[PDB]
Amino acid sequence: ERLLGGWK
Amino acid sequence: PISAEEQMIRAFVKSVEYMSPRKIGALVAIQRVRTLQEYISTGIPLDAKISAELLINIFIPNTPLHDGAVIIKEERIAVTSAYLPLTKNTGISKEFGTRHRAAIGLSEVSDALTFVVSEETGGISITYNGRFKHNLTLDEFETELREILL
Amino acid sequence: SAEEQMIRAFVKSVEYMSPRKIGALVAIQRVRTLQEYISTGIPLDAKISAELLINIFIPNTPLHDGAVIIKEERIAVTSAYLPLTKNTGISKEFGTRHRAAIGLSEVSDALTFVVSEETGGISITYNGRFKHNLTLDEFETELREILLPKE
Ligand SMILES: [Mg+2]
Repeated sequence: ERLLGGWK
Repeated sequence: PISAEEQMIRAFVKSVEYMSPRKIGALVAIQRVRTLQEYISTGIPLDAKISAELLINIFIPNTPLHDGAVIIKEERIAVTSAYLPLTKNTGISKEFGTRHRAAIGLSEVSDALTFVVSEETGGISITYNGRFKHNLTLDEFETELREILL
Repeated sequence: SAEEQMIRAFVKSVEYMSPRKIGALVAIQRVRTLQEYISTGIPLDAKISAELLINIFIPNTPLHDGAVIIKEERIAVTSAYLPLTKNTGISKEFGTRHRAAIGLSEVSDALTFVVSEETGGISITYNGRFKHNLTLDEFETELREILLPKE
């Protein structure tokens, strides 16, 4: 699992 | 003691107060009778107590939680970042944006009360049974909330 | 399970906050009740996720100051304030968040970890140990050693 969003 | 309703309107007003001057986009939907469980599944689960501080922290731009709809149910923040249906009504015009179309869209298919803070103007808005009252002032938006959750 | 969910939430959020040098303070109630410092904070009673933890700690927002307190697999409160250790002498790297994490591990069996606002270093206080400036891997192993039973 990894986080996504472009807030990245 | 203060009512879970009453506290929740207080929470909404204080956060809009903070968010509207700063042109911070917000999109909050309150479930009423029609279940919003389909849109709830698309969001990030919080199941959190409602406070002005949490709502302001949710919508701070460029954070993991801010895009999309916060969805209130049983006086908790069920999810953030949920996806609501965008209205296909062409008369929606510019000035209003995705948040507004999602709010309008959800009022077409549900009795939900939704409100919006425009990301570019800071303008407060509100949808409820198709009807779409925009550019409210803090006192306006507040009195509106109270009637619907009387 | 619930501790494994907790640990992954912690690791992913410190992963974001550490290179960005975002200050963070998270205390996990174990045996002794932290209720005293819980009451000083903003009640959330929220599910633990990396996303919420990251949002909580974003600088100069209403929730990011003080300690998040984890109680029975929930973010019980944010913005809680802890007892300060009677030491200070914390020049560079280490700051008041570390001082509060130490002062709370002196009066309870909490697991507290800190991400330095100054350097992004990861610290843990537990028992009478202050383990400072860990790697993401070292941090994660400490969490598992303390929080999961045995394996
Ligand atoms: Mg300082």
